[PDB]
Amino acid sequence: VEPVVVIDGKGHLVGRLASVVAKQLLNGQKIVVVRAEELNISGEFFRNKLKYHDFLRKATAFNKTRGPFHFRAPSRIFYKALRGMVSHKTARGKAALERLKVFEGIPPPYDKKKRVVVPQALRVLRLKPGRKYTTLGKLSTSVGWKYEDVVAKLEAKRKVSSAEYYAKKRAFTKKVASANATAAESDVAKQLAALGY
Amino acid sequence: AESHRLYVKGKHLSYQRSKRVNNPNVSLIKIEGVATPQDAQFYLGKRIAYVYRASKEVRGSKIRVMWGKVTRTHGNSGVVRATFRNNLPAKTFGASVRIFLYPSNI
Amino acid sequence: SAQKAPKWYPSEDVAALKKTRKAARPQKLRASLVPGTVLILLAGRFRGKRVVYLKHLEDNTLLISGPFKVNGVPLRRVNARYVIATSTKVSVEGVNVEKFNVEYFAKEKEIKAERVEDQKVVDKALIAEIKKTPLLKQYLSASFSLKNGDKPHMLKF
Amino acid sequence: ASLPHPKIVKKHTKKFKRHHSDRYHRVAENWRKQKGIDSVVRRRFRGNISQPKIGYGSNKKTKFLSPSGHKTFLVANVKDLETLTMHTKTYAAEIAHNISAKNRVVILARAKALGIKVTNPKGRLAL
RNA sequence: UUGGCGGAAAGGCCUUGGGUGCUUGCUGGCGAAUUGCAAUGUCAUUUUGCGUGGGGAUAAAUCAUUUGUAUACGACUUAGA
RNA sequence: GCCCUGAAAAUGGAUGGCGCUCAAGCGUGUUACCUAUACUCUACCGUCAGGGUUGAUAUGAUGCCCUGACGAGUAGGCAGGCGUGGAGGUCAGUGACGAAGCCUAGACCGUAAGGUCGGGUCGAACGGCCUCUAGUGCAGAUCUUGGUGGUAGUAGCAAAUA
RNA sequence: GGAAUACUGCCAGCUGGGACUGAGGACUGCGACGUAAGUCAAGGAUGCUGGCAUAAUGGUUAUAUGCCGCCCGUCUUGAAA
RNA sequence: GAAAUUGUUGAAAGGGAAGGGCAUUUGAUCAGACAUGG
Repeated sequence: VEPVVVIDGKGHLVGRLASVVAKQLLNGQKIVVVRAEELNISGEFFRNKLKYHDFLRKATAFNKTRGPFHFRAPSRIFYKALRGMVSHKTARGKAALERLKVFEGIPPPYDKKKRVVVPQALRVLRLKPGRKYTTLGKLSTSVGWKYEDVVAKLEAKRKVSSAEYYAKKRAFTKKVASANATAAESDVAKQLAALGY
Repeated sequence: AESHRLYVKGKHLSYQRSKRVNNPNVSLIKIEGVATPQDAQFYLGKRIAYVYRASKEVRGSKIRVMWGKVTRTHGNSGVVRATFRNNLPAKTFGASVRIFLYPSNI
Repeated sequence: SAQKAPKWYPSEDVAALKKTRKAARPQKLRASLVPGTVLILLAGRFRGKRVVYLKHLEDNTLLISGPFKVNGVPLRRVNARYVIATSTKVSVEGVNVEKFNVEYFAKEKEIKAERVEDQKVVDKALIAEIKKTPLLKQYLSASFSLKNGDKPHMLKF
Repeated sequence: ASLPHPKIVKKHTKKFKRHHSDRYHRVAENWRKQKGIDSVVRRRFRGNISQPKIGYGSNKKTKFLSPSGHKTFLVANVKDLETLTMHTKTYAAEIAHNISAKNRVVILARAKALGIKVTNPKGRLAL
């Protein structure tokens, strides 16, 4: 019910986000997830880092280059959670995946394109209050992800731009809701109200 | 007359199947806007079309259609079951499908 | 001989059927199909058109009008399973309609003069009724379609 | 041209080829029942070839009909042909592979006379 | 067409000025059938070969030969109008 | 009760995997939903059983017809059939105007063993039916004899002064 | 004090939507509705309409896609080993 | 003048075997019709 859906990764729980986003692909819907670095995992940071290290120990013994690949970027840590939830080795699998992109920060076209949240994967709705959790960006960095600051710099630059944009918007939506006021109470308006409009 | 559609959109998700055996004879469709088996009861018997392109023209057209119909609902979330004159190709798991408003017993 | 010959051979007598028990009883149309009722046609050449129902013919079909001058649909046969009955309804009191039946439509290119004159006879009266209600004409001239958002199983019509 | 018959139903139109006839040239497609002690085919594990068995038998009523609706009868010459004089709606003639080109024109003319269907006209047809 | 802004993958965004089509804001005059009671009836975007008229531009790499900072063979690195 | 300590092994790794923390965890309750070659109803194949019917009246009485039930299978028993060399009988069978044989992601019959046809190639003999007869049916036996591959343009073709 | 409702159960109570099937082939049977002649949903589908022709459709075959599928033969309690 | 095995031509597929099953897309190929006044 949209050609492409763009999800703000912020405040979302990896596995549950991964679950919904994967079903979306297998049902034909294009997805792009942005702001992967402000994704959460439940349970405090030491446990999650520890987990990532357990994953780090796995490599093909005779040639570490053919053994499992350890991707450190938040976007790509997420891509792993997702991939495991899709028969990625079948034709249909590869197709499902190709409908999906993940980004750290939110790089252009998407930056002027609406984003949605996924409630059933939203931490604040989901995690019980008091329960400790983890920021995906912080976790990545600690296991070697290089671009935390770069993406941080780029985001504030973006956010300045977005504010100005949103401020013009609001100002315009003032003029409309204003200049409307006259028509807002007019015979046509009363008619529309009779039919619920 | 920007819009001309007289069908509801649907997606072709799977054949009927257990965990390790599928049954190509029945197809599972998710109709847009339908969330409960109660809702989906409205669509039972309606006709569906899967609509595709080909290279060879036939009746001077490169569009082709596989017809079928919704036969019962499926599970608790509005998914519906469908049989087709042929049997949906399978590469089409994820493809759009069209669910008409006739036969109408409005 | 290439092959020995059968010792049997079946009868070439064709048998007659058993006296079948399936009497034709009349189709009783759903409550909302009531003459004068506006229909949305769902399929066929004039799918989308909103149309005035006039009469239930003896081959189960619905005699349909339009009116022609309103939306180009002529008097015509329509099948009841390919129609939605709206709740909107025009009076069909002063409309002839007696002559119209199965053999009227019988296939015996052109367009018969009778057809063209009956259209004007029936339409003039219908249009005269349609006009007493504001935006009805316009309504009927305009085609029906689903918009993003519409749910057939929910909508009233 | 033929009687009436119910819809001819095949039941299993695929061949039934010997197991592993696709694996070694040495092993001909002709059906052969696996006897091996461990054999997955003989034991019928999901996923392998079906084997022939009596449940696939054709409806007595439509069995042996060719799509035209007639049992075929093999036919060497005009005398043979004429055994189907009375049974035109029922049998159709197929002319032996070894009938000479000219003797075929004769069987053909006669069939025509008698209204008997020929299943392989265009025998050694000149033209 | 006047200004501007956008480098995270900006390749898009805002703006000024006229011109042109449409305008269902509203009131008229015509048209539609016979595609015959559903079935095939709106055209999308990719490549790629050709066709016309305009603007445009006018090289190199390989083999062979050669160096030994290189080399099992390929490969590498040099030189030659 | 849950949780924590007690709790040490060798390639990297397994609640099946992802991942899940008012659970996607633990105890309990309530509904709905998914799905076996099972159960219910129906068609068709076969097997077994029971029953009817050549009384004069065209073509199968080991037949035709009606009805109910049943179907897993190694070793193994029985049955009904498919196919081969030759033999008696018969179609006054097919054939140099093309026998047999061979080739053919061409056709048709049969659950199957198989049968049949077209086209191509070929050149001298051959087949159906009732019987008779066996030196009668292959994937295997480190089976026999022959023929052929991958290996591979590979190992190599460097002792004895040139 | 007089009710209602829930819960559970019964109706040879009335109705809507959807799906699969349509074996059989003159007549014999049991019934039903009729004052009647007749009618019928009563020992298995009919009726009306339409569509297809270098085609609708079916067989085969190749390939893709979903799911599934270990090497046969052998001896063995147990073999993909 | 078969098979194994081979050359050339044509068509097709091929991200650590290939082959098989049920099903259908797509391409190729093959059918069954048969008759009604002019």
